[PDB]
Amino acid sequence: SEESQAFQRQLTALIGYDVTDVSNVHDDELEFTRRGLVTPRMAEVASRDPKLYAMHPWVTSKPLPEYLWKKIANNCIFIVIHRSTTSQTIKVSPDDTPGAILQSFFTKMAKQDFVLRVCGRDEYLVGETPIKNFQWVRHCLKNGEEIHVVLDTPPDPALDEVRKEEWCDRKFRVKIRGIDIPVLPRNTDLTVFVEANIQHGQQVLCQRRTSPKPFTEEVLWNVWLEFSIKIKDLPKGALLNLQIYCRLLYYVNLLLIDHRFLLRRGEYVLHMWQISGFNADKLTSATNPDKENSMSISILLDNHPIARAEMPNQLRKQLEAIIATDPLNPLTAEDKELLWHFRYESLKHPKAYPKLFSSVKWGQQEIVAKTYQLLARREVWDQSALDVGLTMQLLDCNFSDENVRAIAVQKLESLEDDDVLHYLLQLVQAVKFEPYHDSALARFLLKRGLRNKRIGHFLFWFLRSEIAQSRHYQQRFAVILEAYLRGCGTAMLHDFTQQVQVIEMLQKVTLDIKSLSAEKYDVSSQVISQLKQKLENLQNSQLPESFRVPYDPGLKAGALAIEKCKVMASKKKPLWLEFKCADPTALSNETIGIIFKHGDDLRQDMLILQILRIMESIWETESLDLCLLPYGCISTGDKIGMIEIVKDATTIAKIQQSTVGNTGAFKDEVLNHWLKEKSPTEEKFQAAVERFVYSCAGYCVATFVLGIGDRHNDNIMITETGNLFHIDFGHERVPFVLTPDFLFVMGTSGKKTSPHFQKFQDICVKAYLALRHHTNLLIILFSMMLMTGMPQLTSKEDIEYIRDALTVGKNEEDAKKYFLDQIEVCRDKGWTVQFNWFLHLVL
Ligand SMILES: COc1cc(-c2ccc3nc(NC(C)=O)sc3c2)cnc1OC
Repeated sequence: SEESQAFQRQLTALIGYDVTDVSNVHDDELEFTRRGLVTPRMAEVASRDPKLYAMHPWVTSKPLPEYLWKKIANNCIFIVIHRSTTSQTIKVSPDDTPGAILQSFFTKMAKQDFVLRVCGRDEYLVGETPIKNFQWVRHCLKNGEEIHVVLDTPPDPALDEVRKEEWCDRKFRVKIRGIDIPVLPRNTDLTVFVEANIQHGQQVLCQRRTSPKPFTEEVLWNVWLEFSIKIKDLPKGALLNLQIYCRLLYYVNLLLIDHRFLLRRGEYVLHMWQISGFNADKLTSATNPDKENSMSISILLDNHPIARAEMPNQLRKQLEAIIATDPLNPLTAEDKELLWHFRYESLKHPKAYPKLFSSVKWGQQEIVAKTYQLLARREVWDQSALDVGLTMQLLDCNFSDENVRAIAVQKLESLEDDDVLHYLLQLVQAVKFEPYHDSALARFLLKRGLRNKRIGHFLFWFLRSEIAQSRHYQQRFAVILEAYLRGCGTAMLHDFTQQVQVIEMLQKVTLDIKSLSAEKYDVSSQVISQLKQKLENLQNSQLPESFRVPYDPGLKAGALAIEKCKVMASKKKPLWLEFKCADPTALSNETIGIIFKHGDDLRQDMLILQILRIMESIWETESLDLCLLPYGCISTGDKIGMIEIVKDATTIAKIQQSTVGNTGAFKDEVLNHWLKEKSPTEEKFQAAVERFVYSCAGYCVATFVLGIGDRHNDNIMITETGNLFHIDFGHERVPFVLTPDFLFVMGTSGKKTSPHFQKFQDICVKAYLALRHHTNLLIILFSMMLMTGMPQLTSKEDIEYIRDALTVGKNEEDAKKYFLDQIEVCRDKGWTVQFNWFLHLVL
């Protein structure tokens, strides 16, 4: 039970979906999975160290990079320590442990055990880890900032308390009985039929259609569709995909083999998703909840159980070629038979695996069988160094096999949380391609999140984002999330509860404002009054005292700085909100500034940011830094989220709007002066020029590779201190934005050259060829990003942009060249397509 039922309500309300509901299910897979996961939760709950769990020390084994060693010119590092306006700086060796450092502190002073928190944050410096390898530290040094730690006592683990828990040879066939809707779309008498497909990870195996019939609110074939595949020859996670044409109006899927390895049997009335008007919402096993409006379709099943010599020379080359080839390059039948026949060779190359395991006739009993024995002798794969790109490839929509996928997930287990985080989003998305609810991957995220509060935090938001936005996959995710919450332990279950109230409260307001200035560019006086009055309404009796900032979970936001809050001047109407730092131990009066937007799909924005981070970290692997600024952004509901405000930055646009703010002339020298005026010391200035030349370079390359490079002035921003950065990626061409205003700071003005520009093209090209060394990773993350992040897309041409862009199948000369040209286009045009934004106002 009873006090165990409030807890359940608490969950659901934390989740945004009632997983005890059963009305949109035609079997128990979810309930079963909810049970399946108790053990792996308990298992990970039990084996987590209380004191390290409660402090979630954020840390990396990666070597410290060259450019940050450069920043320590004394093999020694200063650490200001504090106890209550009593402090001292300490010189400390890059290899020192915290406890160690405690030794030499106790030593210094007085002439039991406390811990080193970061002033202002919920961030601790604990564990047998050398300080060089704590993230916060590395970050401080990047930014030429000091390090301010306060001494306090560890947090009682009691607060992490988890609640007590108390838990044949026949050909295949299917009766298409008929279909129904209530109300008809376009209305004039068109024609309609049912296509039933037998799928295995978008491999289609067999396919049948019905004779067509007049599209009416009821259509009744009562036919057997006898497929050529044998009951036995079916493989696990084979989907019965059923689709409706006239062309494609609806689709819906049924797993032909249930979670219990049971051939599926009986009557089914399925409610079908309509088309928007390929992608992962197509693959789902979920039925459309909205019974009242959806097209449906009745069907029937009753058909029980089921559960090396020397290779030639020139073929080895044919093979090696195939193998050593981008993920999107598709395999000729001749290819596929080659991979298969020389499967034992093919097994010595980890880069093969994707290609190889998609050269499998998964519609044959005897072959899969072999494939499994093929997985048996895993020596080379087990042993191989983790290749995330490789690993990832094997969790996309192209692989349904439970045990192909599982070896990928094996590989991930060897990730440290550091990296778990880089890929966390993509991996969560990748659940969409799991045939079953309960999957290895799902189990792994569950683990990794319960292990480490950082990961858990981000896991929560990621799953909540999706659950709240997608009907196709909310059910499955919600089962996973509940699982997490159950193990995360009340500390957090409060924290999230806190966090969820606020963003619910705030979105409330956010939308009520779009009401009041419809489009009208301007924002009426009245508007700001009301924003102010409501946030006052909110704070005074309803808002929490404070709460973690979801994009940056170490930050406890306090009260609102109402004065500084406002509605942005959008066609949308986002919120510029600012909060006080609830930590009194914090060094600043600076606020936490967060934007709330409705009307953009932030999941795209999120995805991109996360790739940007991935890139920054690739560049870390060549001791390169490009000063990207991937501010925090988090989806929270339907077309709505939050976003980090980056302090002290304006809009390339506005820097024009200032002097002129014309309907739209454009000037070149203006940029540089802006900096001067924001550079109290010329030398600092040159730093802006420094920071800029990188950030510019950084964004130049990345943005191109994603082909989100032709953007407007308004959607690029720069910090007072030189850090340029794009924003807002839900929103003749030009490959990327390299205006002459930029180049005047690089020491050039329309077709010459200069000290910093040589450097710019130098960095650019380093940065470029460096990403090409991780081509497959990007392709695969992009490819997925598109399949899970977007509307509809072409499973060729959309994706195939990026291979042309990374200049696949090229040596590093051809390419560096390729890129250099892509600069010289931006000088042919200068202002041209920039100008062009305005103009189309009427075209
Ligand atoms: C208009 O909403 C968006 C805003 C931003 C965005 C991101 C960071 C940011 N930082 C800013 N700083 C200042 C001082 O104005 S202003 C600002 C705006 C990024 N994406 C969006 O769309 C999803």
